[PDB]
Amino acid sequence: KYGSFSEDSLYSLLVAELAGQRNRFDIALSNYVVQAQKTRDPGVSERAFRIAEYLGADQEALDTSLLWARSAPDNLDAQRAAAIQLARAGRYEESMVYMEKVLNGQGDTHFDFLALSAAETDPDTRAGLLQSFDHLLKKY
Amino acid sequence: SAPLPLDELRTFAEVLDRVKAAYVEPVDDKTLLENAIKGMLSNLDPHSAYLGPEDFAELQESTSGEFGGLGIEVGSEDGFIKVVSPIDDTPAARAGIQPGDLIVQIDGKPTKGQSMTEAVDSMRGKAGSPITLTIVRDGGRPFDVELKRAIIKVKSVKSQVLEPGYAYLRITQFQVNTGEEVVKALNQLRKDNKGRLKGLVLDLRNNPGGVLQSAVEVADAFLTKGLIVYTKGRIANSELRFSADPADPSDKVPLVVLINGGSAAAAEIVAGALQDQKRAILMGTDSFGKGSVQTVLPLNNDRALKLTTALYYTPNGRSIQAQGIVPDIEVGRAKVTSDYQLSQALSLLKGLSVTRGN
Amino acid sequence: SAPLPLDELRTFAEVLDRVKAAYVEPVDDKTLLENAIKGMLSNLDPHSAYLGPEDFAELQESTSGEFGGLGIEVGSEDGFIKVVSPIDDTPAARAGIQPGDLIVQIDGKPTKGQSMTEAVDSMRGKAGSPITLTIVRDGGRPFDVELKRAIIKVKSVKSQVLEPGYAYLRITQFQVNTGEEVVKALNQLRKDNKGRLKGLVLDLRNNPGGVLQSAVEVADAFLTKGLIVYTKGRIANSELRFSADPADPSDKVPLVVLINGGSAAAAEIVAGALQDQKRAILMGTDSFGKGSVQTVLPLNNDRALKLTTALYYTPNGRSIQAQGIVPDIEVGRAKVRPQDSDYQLSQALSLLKGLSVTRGN
Amino acid sequence: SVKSQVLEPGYAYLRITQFQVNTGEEVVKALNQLRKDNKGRLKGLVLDLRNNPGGVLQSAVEVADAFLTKGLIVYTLRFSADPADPSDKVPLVVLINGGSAAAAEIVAGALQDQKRAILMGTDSFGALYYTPNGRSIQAQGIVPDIEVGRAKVTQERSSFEGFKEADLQGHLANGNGGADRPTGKRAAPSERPQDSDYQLSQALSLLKGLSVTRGN
Amino acid sequence: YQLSQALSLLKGLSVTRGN
Repeated sequence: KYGSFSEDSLYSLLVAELAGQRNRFDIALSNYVVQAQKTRDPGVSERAFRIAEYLGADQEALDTSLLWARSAPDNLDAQRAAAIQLARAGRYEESMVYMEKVLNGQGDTHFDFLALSAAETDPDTRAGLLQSFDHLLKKY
Repeated sequence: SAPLPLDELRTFAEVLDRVKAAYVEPVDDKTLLENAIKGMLSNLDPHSAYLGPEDFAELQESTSGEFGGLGIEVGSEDGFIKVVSPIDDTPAARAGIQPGDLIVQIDGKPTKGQSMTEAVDSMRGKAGSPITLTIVRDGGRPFDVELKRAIIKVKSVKSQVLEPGYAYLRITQFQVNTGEEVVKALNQLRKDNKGRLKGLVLDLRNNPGGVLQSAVEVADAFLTKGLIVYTKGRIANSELRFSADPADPSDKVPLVVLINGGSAAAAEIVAGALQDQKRAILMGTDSFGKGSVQTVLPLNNDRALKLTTALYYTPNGRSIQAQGIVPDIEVGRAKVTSDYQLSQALSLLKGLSVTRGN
Repeated sequence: SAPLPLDELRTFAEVLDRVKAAYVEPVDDKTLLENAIKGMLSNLDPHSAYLGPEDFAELQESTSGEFGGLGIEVGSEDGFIKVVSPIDDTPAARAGIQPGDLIVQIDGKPTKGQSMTEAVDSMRGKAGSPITLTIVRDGGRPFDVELKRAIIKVKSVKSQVLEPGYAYLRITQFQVNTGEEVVKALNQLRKDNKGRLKGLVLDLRNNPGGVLQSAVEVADAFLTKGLIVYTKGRIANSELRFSADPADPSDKVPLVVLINGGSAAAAEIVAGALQDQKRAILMGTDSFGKGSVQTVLPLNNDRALKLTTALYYTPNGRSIQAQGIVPDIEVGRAKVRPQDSDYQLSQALSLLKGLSVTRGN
Repeated sequence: SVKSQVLEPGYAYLRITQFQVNTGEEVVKALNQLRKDNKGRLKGLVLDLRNNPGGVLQSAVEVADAFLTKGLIVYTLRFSADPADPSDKVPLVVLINGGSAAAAEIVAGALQDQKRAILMGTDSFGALYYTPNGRSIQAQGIVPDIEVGRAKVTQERSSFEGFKEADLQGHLANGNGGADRPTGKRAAPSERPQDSDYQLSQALSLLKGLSVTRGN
Repeated sequence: YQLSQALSLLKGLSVTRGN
């Protein structure tokens, strides 16, 4: 029931953990991002994204969050974290798509903060997002 | 600025890959990682080890007297079950089963075919779980005995009076409350003589050890000042020293301490504290001679790892590790033409009392 | 598909760092990881070991022929260094060492946790060197045995004639070239009894095993059809199947193989092949049950690890390592020619005579 | 008469077992030889005055004075105490078993009365001569304050040896850097007087206990 | 002894042959 590490994945994750414990956190984040890319497994992406968010970087956080959300579609928290991170970069249609995907499974949802993040973009994007939100309301 | 062991981790990854891809039985990663942890803990020094769930649980039952049982300790004699000892003042042992009882069947299976340890484990179980056993005595008809499993406190110190005015305290093992027990015993001990003890023969022969705090507590119970033992280790918290409260129930009575070849660290602590301080006469064989105070660090899981955090030093500053205590009298087990060594200790105590006069 | 066990890897890394931080001696990460490798290999399978660069070089070429050794072949299946077999014609056999007894300490050093390879290496020494072994006999009181190690040179085969028409072939150890000696002994015996025999009590007891090729040769000598042993293991090259040549110097003599608790892998191979192919009658006690085959796997750079790469199988589905060889007739060795000495041999010879008589002419 | 020994690094054993004109000086001779064999005042001297028929009274007085420097040895003519004590101050444990008769016990007598020594062993044999106190040697004999009947002690050899941590592979080095003693074969090169004779072993053990607890 | 030893050969022989 448990997957098996490849040689390279095992070695990279071991050295990443050692670097993270020795305070060389950048090495850990880079190795974890690469392993999330390759393995595509949920847990590796989970650890990578938590590390990235702790550090506070944006690009690695976004990539890892997308990989995590795609690797664990069941995990609603993954979906909302990916939507939030994407919204940090100025993209919101995918954010609302992910919010709708979460809406299938009951749980905590993030709408007000994402609306605030999307109200500052170009007028066309905000108008389209508001139309989509109204249509979803008609759908609920 | 210390670089990570990149090449060494490369070799480790290659070794694990080959071991998983060559070993005949399909072995999953978790097993090999656990084995590696056990290995890098055990291969440093003999005493350091990795304690799993069951090992950690049984060690916790060891270092704390209370454990789940029937209040009875038993054993096997030439393949026959016999009752050894019912622990006094324990609800599970209140049944007062007859000594030497031979339990034919336990938990629906005869005692035959399973080792004494397996039978004890069958008797052992979660507290509050009733059990039924089948016993036959003197060839009579078998009968069913109902017992109630419960948490029983196990005494670690046994007290006796050998000669009027002289006592005897044997410390089977050091447990969390052992120190306290010793103190209590001392009080009642003097009560047995109406408040006057001419001597005492502490028996630490074959005492595998135990918690350091209990050893310090017993030493202080027999001491009235000075440092008892101080530990040294690389980390900051390990560096530690202990003291002795002025109060002493012993009443400065003459003390003879017995040390055998099986007197391990914890008993060696008391022996060295009472020897390096001119407070008692050691007599016997060289102790096992290990000093390394270990710590049971709890992991994120229930299992924990035991590691040699520090060594300990006697008040004189000499470390007893790897060399052991050398008893002053140096008596060896022999026969006189039952316990020859204890008889020699009592004779020495009586002679010292006489030559001390009043 | 499945999730990686990243939790266990994280736990291992944190354990390593905590061990480094909270230890007495200043221990670097390299030593910790090397110990991790050694201990994972040890815990996985006792016979397996991690032969490093110097050990690999030592294994590549034999150091010297002067070194002797006690001779006993041991196994760590019981948690201690258990004596699987005291080889015949060796000081260890002449002493009180009996197969199945443990070895707690050697020359005063306990062997509760040390690897089998380390204990064996410490066992070997210069010729005539004294040594003291603490042996726990069937869980009894430990006792000290003093022995003088010396060079070991055991004659492979020994052919006697217990009675006109009945032979007896003792195989001390399956050294190299054992096949040639066994065949020559069979030929000379056949000459001794005018080119005909009524029985041959092949005595493969207290045999610490040896070269698998020689064992296959011996099993071939008595067989003309079927396979002797076939291996199984996960790697692609693990499987190795052996065959029996039609030629046989046995001459269809009825056979009785004696199995004692000291039997080893090669002796187990011969016994199991002969028993399963219905060509023999096992007569001694139960075997030991060692069949694993260890192959040194080269590592990345001048290192290797000896790991149990496959295990043997008798021609049937029975695996010798799992259950050993179970003889058809169990006769417990005891005191009442070689027949008059031991009970097993006398029982076997009497059975052979009775079978010959009752088969008709 | 005298015969010295060294049973331990600081526990001499000055057998006498006979009194004569010579022993008066030979006692001091062997005492000096013991002092040189072990530098400084010994930890305790075992004066095995056992099975001693006796001898010249004045030699007994000389030995007594060589052990103590004050008091009257015996009164009946009394013998005083000189200021010179070649014995310095060693805790003296004289032995009396039943052969201690007349002159021999005199040497014991004064000692037992001056507290300078402890009379270990079985009761002694016991004009007229009196010990320093009113008690005599013929009225009731010498009664040792510690009675240790003679016996034989035979140590039992253990087939299995309990390994020490020096044997365990890769044990941590000693804390102070001192050498680690391995657990090799242990045996007595010569049968010591202690294990052969029970009374002497008891005396030596009592001396060791007295020294460890009480100063000297 | 004699009878008992033959008893082992009485059936021990047959089982070796089988049927």
